[PDB]
Amino acid sequence: MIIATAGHVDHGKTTLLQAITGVNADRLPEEKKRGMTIDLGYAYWPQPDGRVPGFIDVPGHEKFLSNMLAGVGGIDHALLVVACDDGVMAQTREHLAILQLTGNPMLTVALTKADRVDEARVDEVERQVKEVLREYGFAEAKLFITAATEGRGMDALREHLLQLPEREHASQHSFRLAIDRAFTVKGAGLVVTGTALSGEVKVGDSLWLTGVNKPMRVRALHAQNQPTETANAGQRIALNIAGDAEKEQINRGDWLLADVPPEPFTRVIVELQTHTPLTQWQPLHIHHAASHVTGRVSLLEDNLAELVFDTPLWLADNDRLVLRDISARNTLAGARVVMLNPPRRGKRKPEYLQWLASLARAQSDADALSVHLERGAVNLADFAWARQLNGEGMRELLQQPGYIQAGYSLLNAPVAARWQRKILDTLATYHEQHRDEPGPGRERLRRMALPMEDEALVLLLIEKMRESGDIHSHHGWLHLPDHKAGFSEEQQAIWQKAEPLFGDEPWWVRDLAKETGTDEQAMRLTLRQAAQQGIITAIVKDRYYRNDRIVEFANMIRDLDQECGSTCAADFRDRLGVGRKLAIQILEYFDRIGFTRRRGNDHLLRDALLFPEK
Amino acid sequence: ARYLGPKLKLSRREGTDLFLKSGVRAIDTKCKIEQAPGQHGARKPRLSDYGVQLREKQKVRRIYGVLERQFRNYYKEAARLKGNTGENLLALLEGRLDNVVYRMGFGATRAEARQLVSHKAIMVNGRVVNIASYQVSPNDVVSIREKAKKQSRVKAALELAEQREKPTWLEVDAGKMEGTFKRKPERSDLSADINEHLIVELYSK
RNA sequence: AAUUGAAGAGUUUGAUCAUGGCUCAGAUUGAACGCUGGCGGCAGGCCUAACACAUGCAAGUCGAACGGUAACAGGAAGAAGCUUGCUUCUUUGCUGACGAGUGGCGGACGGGUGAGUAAUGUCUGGGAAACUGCCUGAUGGAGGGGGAUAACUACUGGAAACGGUAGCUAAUACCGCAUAACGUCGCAAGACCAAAGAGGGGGACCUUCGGGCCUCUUGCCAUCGGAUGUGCCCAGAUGGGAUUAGCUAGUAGGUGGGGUAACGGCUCACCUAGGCGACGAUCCCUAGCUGGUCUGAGAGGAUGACCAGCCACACUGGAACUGAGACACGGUCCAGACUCCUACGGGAGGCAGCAGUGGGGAAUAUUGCACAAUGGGCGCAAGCCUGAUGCAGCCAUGCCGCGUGUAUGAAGAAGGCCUUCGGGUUGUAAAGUACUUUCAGCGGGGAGGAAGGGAGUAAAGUUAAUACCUUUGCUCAUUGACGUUACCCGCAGAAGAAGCACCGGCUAACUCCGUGCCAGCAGCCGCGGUAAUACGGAGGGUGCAAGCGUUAAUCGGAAUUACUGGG
RNA sequence: GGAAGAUCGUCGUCUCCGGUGAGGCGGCUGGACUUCAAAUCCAGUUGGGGCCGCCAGCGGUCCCGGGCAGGUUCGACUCCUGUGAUCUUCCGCCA
Ligand SMILES: Nc1nc2c(ncn2[C@@H]2O[C@H](COP(=O)(O)OP(=O)(O)NP(=O)(O)O)[C@@H](O)[C@H]2O)c(=O)[nH]1
Ligand SMILES: [Mg+2]
Repeated sequence: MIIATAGHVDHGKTTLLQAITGVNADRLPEEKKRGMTIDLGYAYWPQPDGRVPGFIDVPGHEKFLSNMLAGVGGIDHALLVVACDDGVMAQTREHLAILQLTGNPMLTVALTKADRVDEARVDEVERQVKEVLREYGFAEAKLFITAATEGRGMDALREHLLQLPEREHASQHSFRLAIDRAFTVKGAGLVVTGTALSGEVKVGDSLWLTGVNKPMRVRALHAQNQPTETANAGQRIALNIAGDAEKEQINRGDWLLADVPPEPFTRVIVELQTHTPLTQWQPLHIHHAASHVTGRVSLLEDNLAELVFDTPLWLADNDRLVLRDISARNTLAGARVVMLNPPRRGKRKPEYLQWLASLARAQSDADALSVHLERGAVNLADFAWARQLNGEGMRELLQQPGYIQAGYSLLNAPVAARWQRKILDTLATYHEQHRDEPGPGRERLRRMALPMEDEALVLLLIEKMRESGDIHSHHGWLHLPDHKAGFSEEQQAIWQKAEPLFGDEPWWVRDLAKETGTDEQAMRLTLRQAAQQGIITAIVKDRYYRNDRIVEFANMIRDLDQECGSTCAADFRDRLGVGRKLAIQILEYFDRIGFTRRRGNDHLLRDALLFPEK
Repeated sequence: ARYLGPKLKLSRREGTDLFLKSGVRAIDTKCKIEQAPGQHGARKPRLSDYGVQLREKQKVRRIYGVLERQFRNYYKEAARLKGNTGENLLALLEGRLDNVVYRMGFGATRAEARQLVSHKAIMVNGRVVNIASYQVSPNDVVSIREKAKKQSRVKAALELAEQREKPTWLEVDAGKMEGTFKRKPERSDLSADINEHLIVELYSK
């Protein structure tokens, strides 16, 4: 039952804490020397019951506010002390505004200096507080009027203290710890104390220290002046950790958490709640639990704002923080983290619709997931970071029907079908761009379609298209079923005059090009397509023959196994008169095909139909 | 450990048929291995002595898929052994288990032999083995695990084995694709192209 | 069978041949940092501040040595509660046991460090003038008395620390007596020196009915041994400096005393005046040394990390006793310095052990588990103790292994680069196709390290004894921190898995662009002056590889201190 | 963290400045500029921002700029209060 004490300075908050717990909050000699609570001090109230409520006493000073902001992380309950002598103080009202903006589930008002005042002032200040609660939108509040030096209200306070909930936490949350005070004790290393936002930890656990960027083994821990082998979220946690990290790099407001964060982002969007409206692009202090930053706010639709940070910070969705004026004086407005990586150009027409879909439409990660899928591919790393998912949390998207998950980004199945149709239309445009090309290869379609998108998602989507049968491929060439390799007329026009020419004796590429007045590269490609059709065969690069002479080449090869029983060149001269160069290029062409095979002295005929009956 | 990358481009850096891939062929030859090894291979290199001897060392070390340091171990032991270092070195080097799996022919390549031995399939003298560098003793039997039998790969390699001509110094019954090694080959029965002493003074630095 | 083994290059000139250094290629590390990093095995892991240390642990053990009952579990009489044999509480060492106390043994082993240390040490070869507790062998004795004291009781000091006062008592504690030579001294004659029992069992017989008595175990004392270790001495061998050539009066011998377990100026008395020294005395600087490690063809060089041997040290300085063994890491006393406590009068403490913290620095780890096993201390043994040890944790720090997929796959894609723009490079690489699950993961099955030890029981031996006890068998159950071991079975999918440096010549590996003696690179010779094969980038290539690169360090190359091997 | 201190232009240094911003000094980029330099000036350090067309890879809008905000004050870089940031020194980091 952690109860943090707050209120205007020197209104008995320490006297109350010594009354209940008797702990001495002072630690540094200066605060001892100066008698004020210059900086945060802790009290705890161990009991036989086995719960230890946590007490955090804080300065009520604005220059010292940065430390109170260190202490406001993880509060279960807040108690604002108010002396009856002046009633509520302005600092107290400031703290009340800061709690309303932070969304603290409940707070108690405790009235002090009651003995010194007459009871009429007691009832008057009681009325004034109960009016102020309505001013701040406070719901339940239990006002306790007490002289803490006298112990007057203690028994009435006790029931309330037992009433206060301890926050439960789901077992499925990524461990997150907010570092507060790093001080070595001479024994066993660093022991850094800080509030645990989520998760459990043990001595064998490795953690990841942000801002130092190093893993750290846990040496030991104390739950709340209560040493234990394990620690759960919802309490201040002394945490003794090992590892290469050292105090010079350590900073208050550093996070200790299970897995390495993606690097901090300056830009962020936040929901605004404010007592009065903020103005666009103005400097201000960002104050987050244990984090000081300076940034300029911008206005989007209405109570929506864009924070620009001069100081990069680790963050997560739905983390409330308070935004004060840059020079101080006044607490003006609250903030909540919504999108963790906003793009530039937020009033731009396509984007504002997307933002309204991202924000108003979805509190839940599944609904935001679908929104982002309509926006485009959703990388699991960024999604899990924004939602602070653990692996058990990661598997929930696997649990969902209708989400296509490749090695990273999800893409919605109908949306993936949309991208399919886009690939088809793009492929149509490419088939138009070259009517004579049978078609692009797979990876080439990937680049022609969605180069930005993940290779696994896109190629898997291509595989789904192949299952649909929209296009059929062979030898890695992807083409529509309709193709008969008839081609585009630009090629055929050459192939008509080229046909008789090819017939009576086929010729080399450069000679062909010379004969038909066509460009060498153009000529090569038109004839290679002609050869894919099965019209001409190159026995060697740039040397093209007809088909009717190929079958004749097979009839001359027919007599070799039967008449000789070996395959040798000699028959080049001893059969038709065809030169050795010709015969050898023929042989290597048929060897690569598998029409013949070469081993030592002779060529085999293992798999063709060239063989005669006898 | 393994190289993992295109093999015959490194094979064509020397312009030799390193038997890195087999199937229907030994080297494709038609892949322009000699004319354009690289971006500047169009101009004929001449290459100084350290380049030819080291590049040859590269060749042989690649055909056996060994690394430099334990190759140097083979060098230091080869010198430690009595008699000629080059001859007995090459002989024991052919004693390597992957090479023997290759010459017995149930394996498309010595690298495929790495695959099949890595997959626990091999069983020598009733014992499973992994390392391809093991040098089998003379007149020692070796077998493949009976469950490895029936895979299409083994026979499809056997037609190539028969075409390759198979070793004479090893006797493979191939009735159960289980052969017996006999003895390490003599220098005269093999290669007649590589010159081992180049490598031995290459490490005499 | 006990070897098999030695490379050069560049750079002085206009050119040559010499001499001569300078630099590099090699190998290596207890290495560090940079970039990269998938796994497994085997090693290593404060070389700085011998700088200071929180906290805990690391040396305890024996009731089968003694009086005891602090605590527990039985038993005992008794309480008579009541759920009338369930429980209630008293008293009860009388049993199992053991707090604390006396006493025995260990604590002088093992661990850590290399500060001091150039000889008092170490190595090797020796030697005589010594010792060796408990182990083991022989030889024999072992009887009979006395007086205190801790524990305890009553009182009391002081903040605490730690005592003090008075009284009671046991002991295998202490002191006597008796007795003892094959022991010691004595030429000899003679003289002298020892103790303690406990435990188990037991027939007959005593029985103050506790026990005596019989038997066995083991304990005590004496003498000669063994072996082991230790002490002592000698001979050399073991860094640099002569811009250190003089040095010493207890130093060199004598006689006598003292002293050592033992020789001896070890020490004293007195006498003598010697003694050491270019074979380097003396003095100074550096330093633990060796077996060895790295390097080398070799001879040698450097070095002495891990491991093993020897010495030395325990915050510093010293001291000496107890003890077989110490001038004693975790004993004592004094003083000092540093920190802590204190009622301020006075006390307390020492990680160069296991871990750990800070400091130093470029840098080196669990504030870990088990005594399961090996080893060690005590004990009859079980067991008790153990940070020795066994592992585990951590780290690419090193050595080693494997994987990040083999086959086929050209219409040789796109893109990039390069052009003569005609064409080639990346490249069968990818894609495709047949495959493949190694390892990893999951879920199961599942060796061995583990020998023994305990109980029971049989036989044999001993004994008056079928008792106790001892040995050898056999049955039973049992000893795992590692361990979710190794190993295998499957299940599934290439699924979880390649980077680093270099590309002018030495030295294997090139083109364009950007920049223009600028920005900058650089081990050396060098480069860049608007067309840089050397900067920066791109692509491509080369070399290593789960590692790759610079710096640091040693040998090699350097036959460049040259015995082999120089002028 | 706290106390106190210095600094935070518009390219840097300084004089500053309460009358509306300016100037001394400097480095560099060039032009006018020589054989190179040197010098002189010129031109310039062009700054940012919400938003726009955008990816236009940029360019405009209006607005602003002595770190930023606030107030004087009639008017502020100018006075001052703050605010942080960097920077100097010191106090303690006690589960
Ligand atoms: N009469 C009376 N005076 C009280 C009572 N409690 C506190 N006070 C006054 O409050 C003073 C102590 O205030 P303290 O508790 O130190 O103030 P704080 O609010 O905790 N300081 P900070 O706000 O910085 O944390 C005392 O000196 C006393 O005069 C009370 O019960 N009765
Ligand atoms: Mg206070």
